[PDB]
Amino acid sequence: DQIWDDLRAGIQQVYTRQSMAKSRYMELYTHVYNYCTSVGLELYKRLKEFLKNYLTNLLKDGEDLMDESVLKFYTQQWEDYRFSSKVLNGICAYLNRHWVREIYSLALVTWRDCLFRPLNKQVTNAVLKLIEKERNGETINTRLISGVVQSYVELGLGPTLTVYKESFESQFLADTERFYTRESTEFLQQNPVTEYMKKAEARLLEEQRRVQVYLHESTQDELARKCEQVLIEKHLEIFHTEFQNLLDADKNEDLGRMYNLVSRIQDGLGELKKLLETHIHNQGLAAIEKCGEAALNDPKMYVQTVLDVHKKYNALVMSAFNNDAGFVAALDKACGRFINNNAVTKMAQSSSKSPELLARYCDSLLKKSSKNPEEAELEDTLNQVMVVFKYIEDKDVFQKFYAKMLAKRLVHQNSASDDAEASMISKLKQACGFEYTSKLQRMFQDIGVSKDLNEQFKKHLTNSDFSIQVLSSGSWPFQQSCTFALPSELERSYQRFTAFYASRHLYQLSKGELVTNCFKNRYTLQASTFQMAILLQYTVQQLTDSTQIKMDILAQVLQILLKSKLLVKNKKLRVNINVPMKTEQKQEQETTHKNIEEDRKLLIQAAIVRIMKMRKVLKHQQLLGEVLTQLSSRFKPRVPVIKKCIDILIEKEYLE
Amino acid sequence: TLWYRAPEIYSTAVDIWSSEIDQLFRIFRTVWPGVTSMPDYKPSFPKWA
Amino acid sequence: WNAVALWAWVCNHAFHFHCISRWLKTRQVCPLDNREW
Amino acid sequence: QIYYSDKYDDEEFEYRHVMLPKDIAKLVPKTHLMSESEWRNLGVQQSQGWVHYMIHEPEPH
Amino acid sequence: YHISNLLEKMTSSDKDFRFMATNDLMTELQKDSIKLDDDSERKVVKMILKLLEDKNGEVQNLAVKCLGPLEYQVETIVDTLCTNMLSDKEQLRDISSIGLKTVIGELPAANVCKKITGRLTSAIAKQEDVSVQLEALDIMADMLSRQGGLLVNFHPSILTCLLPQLTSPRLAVRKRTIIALGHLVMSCFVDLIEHLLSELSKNDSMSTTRTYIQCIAAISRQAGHRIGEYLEKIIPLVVKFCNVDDDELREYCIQAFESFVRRCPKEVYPHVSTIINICLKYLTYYSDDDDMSWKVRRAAAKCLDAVVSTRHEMLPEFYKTVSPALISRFKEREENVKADVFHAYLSLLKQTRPVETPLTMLQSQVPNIVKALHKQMKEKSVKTRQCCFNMLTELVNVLPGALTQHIPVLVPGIIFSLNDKSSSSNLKIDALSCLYVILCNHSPQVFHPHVQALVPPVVACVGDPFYKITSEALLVTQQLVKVIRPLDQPSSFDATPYIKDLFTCTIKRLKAADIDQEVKERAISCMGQIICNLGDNLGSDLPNTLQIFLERLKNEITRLTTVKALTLIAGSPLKIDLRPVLGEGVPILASFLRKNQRALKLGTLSALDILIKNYSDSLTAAMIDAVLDELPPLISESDMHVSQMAISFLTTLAISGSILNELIGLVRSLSAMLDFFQALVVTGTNYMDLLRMLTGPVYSQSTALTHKQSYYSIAKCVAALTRACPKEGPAVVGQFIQDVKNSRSTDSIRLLALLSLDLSGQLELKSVILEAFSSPSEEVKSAASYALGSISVGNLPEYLPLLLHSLKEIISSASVVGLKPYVENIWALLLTRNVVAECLGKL
Amino acid sequence: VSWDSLPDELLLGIFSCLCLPELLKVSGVCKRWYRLASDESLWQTLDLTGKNLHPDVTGRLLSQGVIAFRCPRSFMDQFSPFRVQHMDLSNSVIEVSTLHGILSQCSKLQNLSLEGLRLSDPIVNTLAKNSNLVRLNLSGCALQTLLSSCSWCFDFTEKHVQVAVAHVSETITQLNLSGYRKNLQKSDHFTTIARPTINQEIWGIKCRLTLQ
Amino acid sequence: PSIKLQSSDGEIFEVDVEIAKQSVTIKTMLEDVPLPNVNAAILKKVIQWCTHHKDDPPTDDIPVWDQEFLKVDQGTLFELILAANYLDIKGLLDVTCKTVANMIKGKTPEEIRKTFNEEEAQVRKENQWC
Repeated sequence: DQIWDDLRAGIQQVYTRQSMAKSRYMELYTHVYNYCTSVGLELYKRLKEFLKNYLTNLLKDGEDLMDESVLKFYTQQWEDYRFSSKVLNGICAYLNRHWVREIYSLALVTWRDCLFRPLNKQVTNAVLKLIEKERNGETINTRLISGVVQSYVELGLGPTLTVYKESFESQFLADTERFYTRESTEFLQQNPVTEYMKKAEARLLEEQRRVQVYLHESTQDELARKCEQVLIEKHLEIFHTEFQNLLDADKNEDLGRMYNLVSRIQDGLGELKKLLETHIHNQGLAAIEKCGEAALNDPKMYVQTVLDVHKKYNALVMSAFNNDAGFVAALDKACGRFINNNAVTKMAQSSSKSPELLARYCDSLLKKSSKNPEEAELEDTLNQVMVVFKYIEDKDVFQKFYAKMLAKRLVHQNSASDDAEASMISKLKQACGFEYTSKLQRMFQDIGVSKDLNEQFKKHLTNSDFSIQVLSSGSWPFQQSCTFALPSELERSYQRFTAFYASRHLYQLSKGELVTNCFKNRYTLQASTFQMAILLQYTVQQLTDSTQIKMDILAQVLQILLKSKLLVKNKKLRVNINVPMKTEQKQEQETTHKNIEEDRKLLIQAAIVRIMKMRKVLKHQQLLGEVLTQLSSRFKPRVPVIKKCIDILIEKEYLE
Repeated sequence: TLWYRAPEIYSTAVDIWSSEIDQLFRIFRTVWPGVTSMPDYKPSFPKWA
Repeated sequence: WNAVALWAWVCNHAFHFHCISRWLKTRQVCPLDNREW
Repeated sequence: QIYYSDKYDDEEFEYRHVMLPKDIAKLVPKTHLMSESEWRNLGVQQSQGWVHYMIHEPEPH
Repeated sequence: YHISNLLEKMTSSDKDFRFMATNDLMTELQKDSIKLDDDSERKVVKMILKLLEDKNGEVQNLAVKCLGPLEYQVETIVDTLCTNMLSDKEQLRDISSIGLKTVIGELPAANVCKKITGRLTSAIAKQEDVSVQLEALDIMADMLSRQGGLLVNFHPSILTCLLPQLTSPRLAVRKRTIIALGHLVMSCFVDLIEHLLSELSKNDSMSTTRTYIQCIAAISRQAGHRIGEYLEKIIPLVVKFCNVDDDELREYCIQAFESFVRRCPKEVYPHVSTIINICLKYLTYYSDDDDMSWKVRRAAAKCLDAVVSTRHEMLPEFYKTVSPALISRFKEREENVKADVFHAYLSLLKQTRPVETPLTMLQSQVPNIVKALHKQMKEKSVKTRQCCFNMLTELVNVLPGALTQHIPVLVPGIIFSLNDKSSSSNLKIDALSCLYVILCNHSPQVFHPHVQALVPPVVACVGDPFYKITSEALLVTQQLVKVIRPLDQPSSFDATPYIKDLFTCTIKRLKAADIDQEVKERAISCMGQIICNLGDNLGSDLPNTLQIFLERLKNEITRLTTVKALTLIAGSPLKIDLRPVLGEGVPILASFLRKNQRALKLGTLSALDILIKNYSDSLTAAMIDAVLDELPPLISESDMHVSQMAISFLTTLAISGSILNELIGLVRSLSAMLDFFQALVVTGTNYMDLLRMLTGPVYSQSTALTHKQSYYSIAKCVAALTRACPKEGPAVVGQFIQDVKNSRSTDSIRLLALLSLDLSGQLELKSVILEAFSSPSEEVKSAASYALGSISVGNLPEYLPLLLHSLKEIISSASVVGLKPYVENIWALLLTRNVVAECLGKL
Repeated sequence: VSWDSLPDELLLGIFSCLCLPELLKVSGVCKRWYRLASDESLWQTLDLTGKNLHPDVTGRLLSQGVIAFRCPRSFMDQFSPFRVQHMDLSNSVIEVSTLHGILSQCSKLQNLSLEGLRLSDPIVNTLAKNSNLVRLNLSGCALQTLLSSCSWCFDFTEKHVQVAVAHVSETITQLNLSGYRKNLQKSDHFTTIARPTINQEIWGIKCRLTLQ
Repeated sequence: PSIKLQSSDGEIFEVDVEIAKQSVTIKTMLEDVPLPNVNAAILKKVIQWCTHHKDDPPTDDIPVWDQEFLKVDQGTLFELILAANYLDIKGLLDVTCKTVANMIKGKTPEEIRKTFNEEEAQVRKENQWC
């Protein structure tokens, strides 16, 4: 029936922000009941026309508003209109229930009319101007923008973001690109690059806060991602150029900030690793060159500088770079490259000097002779030496030198604190192979055996600088003794050689007692007692004839004796004059290097014979690879040596 | 009954008479109203002529 | 007088590398230790 | 056991009436019709095809 | 076939064959190797373990490197590994420790650690070979440290297996036992500790071994408030043993140190400290022999530090004691001891600062130490100079103006440090900091004759490539330029010769792009300071510096420093910055609204005050542009306390306040005390604001008393300075008003006598409609300026009524005339509550 | 107490509870009831089995707008497409002429199973009008382009034995193989694949109307 | 929890807002009231019908108790189930439709006029399969 003149005033009043009395409301809803009594598909069109007319009138009311005045119109009206639509929903909820082939949906679609109306452009411009002012620093309330965002999101068929996207997202992002691109250029032109990273981080945090503050979360990713394009990726070249600049000078905090800023992008960390390795290598070589010749003959200085640079870069990578596996791998590779072969090695025409000097540095460090013993700090130095030794490609030289040096040290009573030595040997056993420990533990046990045996001679003397150390010479790295009969003054002591060691079933070390009466004043000097032994005889040339020792070593003894004042006195009785011969050091070093080379040659021969024990006959392409992968732990061989060994084995009729 | 099976199969079963289907098919293989009464009424199996 | 001394075996086994290899090539099974390698 | 029939598909002959075993009855489901040779897994051995157009009228054995 | 072929091929009685079998099985197992048969897994584990102890060492050497993981079967592996270390075989025993260490090093399973610990408890028993003892001790210490909670069951067994071998001949075993015992003590069953404590107490009665005292000291480190009882019995023993002439006395010092720091009630200070002093200077006595004596010295130093860092109630006489004299007697012992002695002295100095007075003692001891310091500047070591500079800065900071006489003998050291050996950046930065702090608080008339020697180094050091060097040198430069021509006093020394160097040095660094932010901030600060101080002479280059300042003002990062510098340029030597030159920048300055950085209006007013030749030019000055941005800045008391006085000043010097109607309207009308009555001078220059304060009677709805009092106050202030007088003011006209239309009319007259500096409702106040506060203020303001009194003669007696409140008012304000009479105050005690004696406390 | 002045949805709710026999008996009462007797909301799952209907009834039911219905074990001896999304004509041979006459045009049948029916070629491709079907048949049924619509044949000849799994869209979940698998070219318990049943509910959609 | 309801005849009822909230028709608008169509007795019946279904969140078997409430006189019955849609509950309408179908089910169409109020042959021929 024609009772349409009652819903009119109802919606007109509900269109206002003032509430409506519930008592009289039955006059409206019940009237809708009359419509569906005694369908029709006629009311939808009439209500659509009414909504269109009301919305057109509302648009005409405030058409001219803009420049923050429109923004107070759309938002102001939408709250009231949404409340009115929600209230009216229940009026025709009956139809909405029984009409499915939508009143709130119709209201939203009609709202789309004013949305796509001239209001769209000016409203979007005002919103973007508000964002721009917020970026500048001026504070503005964010309630109205939240209302506008809710307006843009709600429209649709988070049900659908198509209209919201097409109407706000593209233009917001475009404004962002132009703003950031415009500002970054002259900011970098005038302001320093060091604080650019901090400003970028602060800006990114500001956007990441704004998005939840007064924006839909659906744009969480895109807004961030493209904002990396304008800020970070587009300016990657200047960042790369300045990485070296601000890495040369300690800026570790800036290093961490830069790493955090640049890690967001895809494949951004890779390039900086190259520069890191290059700079580490260059700085290491520069430091080694600055050390120069002094580094070659002074292991302490060279190893100290190497450990200092290693510690500095290790701390830097562990702190700034958050302990990334790629970064530590790059550091390890650079350390290997610039510590295996460097300037100091070039003077020795060999790459084995760097590992060799480490053994001498260790021996000097843990020696109790120089000034004094150090505890609670020597352990850290030993651990750092272990760390730096982990890199060494040629580990055979270190072990070979250390075995001989430890044997020489432990033959005499000279030894540092037992705790540090025990820790060092335990660490070496844990890190190195069994074969070396099987040899070192033999010395460790045999010295205790000798210590226990020492009392036997004293007790035998009682029953019937004096401690005869006895240990089997078969397995230790030493050499034979010279031919020189002991004089009468010392003959009686060794005449009682029989003991458990001998009764049950070497001497080339000049030791003796200091009792001389030839000179007017007596002295007490422990030294190489070859001169002391010769003194028992007494011309200058007469001494050699009676002793008839081999001319080479005897002449060397004479020269070293003449170096002193004994033959042609000191401040105190504490005098040693026990300087080791210079030539013997170089001769022994050359001999041990030759022995190591021979041992490696024999090892590679045995290794090829063993690997072919499982391979009947095969090619050469995989032979070298299998050889290297089976011997990578120790010093790696050289191709010509392998070829010569293979030729010799072929001559041996082993393979084909 | 093995000797004779009622064509319908129960009232007057003996009188009605004169796998059960196989036994009864002898007469049919080598017609009347009320065919669509028992569940056995179906043209899937060959029962013509 | 404090110095170092040593004691060594008696019967012992030792041979040159070339002779060692030649002996290993055919004597690996003839005796059971105490005279080889 | 099985019991072959005399003549049931004279118009198009591929098999005849057969008996039903105790084990075969369990494997014979009502949901799946009597396929010609889909019962080979469930102990089926008879003339080629043996397409059953229907099922037992009174009850299947 | 191939899957299980390796296990069968393993048994070959050959060297190369077994070597290669081990190699390829290990290489294959290194891969993921998915779907391995359980029986095959058992085969491989059994065969690897069986080969573990074969011949041909290389084979077992490679075998022992087997990967830790492939957890039912790992139990068998660990059981086999631990059961071998105690076997008769030597090589197998040695390899068992390595295998156990390798397998147990698989932590990210707890049953495994329980089983291994329970099986390994007994292995510490005395054995002929001590090689495995160290490994067992280390691995057990590792398990105990990593996981101590799960060992709750078998604690006493570990205790009893760990004590007996403490006296093993090998020193390494002893040391490892000390650390293991410390760890197990840290693990804590209260009973566990008592055994150790009593055993060590009894065993130390007669023994020459020093490890007992070492472990006694060590255990207390971890025992937090758990060894208090032991102290009473052990302190005598340690003090007695201190006299023993053992090769090292350090252990007793460490014991006393740790017990003192960790235990609060150690109530015997004098003995330990005295023995520290005795043993501090125990000097006693290349290929020479060892020398560990120095140790004791440093130990003593450290312990001294502890006491001077712990006690906070023993400051008075500590300086008078022999401690500081001994410390300063000989500071030249060797490299290491110097650091610890300097640290102890620094700790004492730090404890001196609160945040016969003790300081006097130090004030008397400053010379000697200074003397002792003067030599150490020549030491080649850098740490010595660093420590000396740290001590000097701490001494200067703790008490101001301590080194007011020895500057001539101290400056040479600083200049030497700055001049040479520039490689050590720490030395240079510390020296510059020391120079800045010593120059911070001293009379200007001390550094004069040394300026000629100090300026060059600094000006040469400003250009150092290292940025921290400049970041410390520019502050010293600012202090120096400040200490040349102080404004308070006249400086005889001429400043012209040296200002050129400073000006050029700072200006060169001011303009650049590779400089740091802090360096730029401090450079602009120093430039502003120098320009304000002695910019008159440097007038030739002034315009370019001002232009650079204007250019730098734009940068967002550097705004506060430039604003502070511009504000600071207000010295008595009027700094003429040409009026247009500041004019083009004034619009930029006024545009600032950056989130609560309001040094803005604290500098604009100074700039327009010192230079006021032209300020009313609206196009290029304030009163139109700056005023437009004054609405938000008058809304919240804190910032508006300063905002309002801006308009106050603008009104006086002027066209004064031509367009401020909106500002005045908004300013009208919670507020704690902020009053702008002194700022209401617009009336004098232009009752201009008549109704703004008399709006009460017409408009009174939604009003707060806090603002009503201010309204009455401003009415009084407007009546303060004008042709009108209080006798004809708003209160005067409304003299007798009993038909008040509303409460606002009553509040208007509530404070009527305030307009002072008897004819209205003359004594009708106590007939209060609601109440009254200070209406009878005529007496107070009339006693002093006018005659002695107007109504005080018959004030109280006429009206018996709670009118005693007025009493507290009459004597509150003035005291010169407050009590010439003394009758009513004393002759009557006023019977009415404490209000009677509200003012009696302070008449 | 008049019962002739009620809305339409109320009568729909009344009818929604009725079963088949009672509903069809109530179909004719008065003119008003006749219009609401046949409505879209009513007929959505209609399963009559073994009723050997006549073409007029099925034509009317299809034209009435039956959303989806199955019809197993029903023999038939004796256009405007409707939403018949689910269909089941299995193991019940019917006259090919009538099948072509009525099944000439179907707009969309998401489920169309014809299991055990002899129809020749000229009408097999006419199903291409369907938007897309995801169900096939293997019970004795253009040869290659039919399955392109969506992306045990004794009479089947040898040529198209290898065509199926050689050059055809394979996005379908599965392609059942049986009987013809042995003869399939190489160059190219129970089974519950491509079947309607594994409880009158069929194809996973409950039959809201079953005669039984 | 006190809302006043008025019927057409003019009687005021009070119900705490825990049971009348079930009827969505009256609840939807109350979120943001003299009902003219409903009768006072029917209003009482609908108000009291919510006694059992408080705990339960919002042909075939139905609750046995419901029969006593559904065994109601025709005079009140027709008014109740013709005005229910105004304040129908999601369960009340379902049970109503079920019971009315149950009355209709099993009867004879030719005599349906006795209860509620050429073409017969054509209708029968239209659907003869059943």
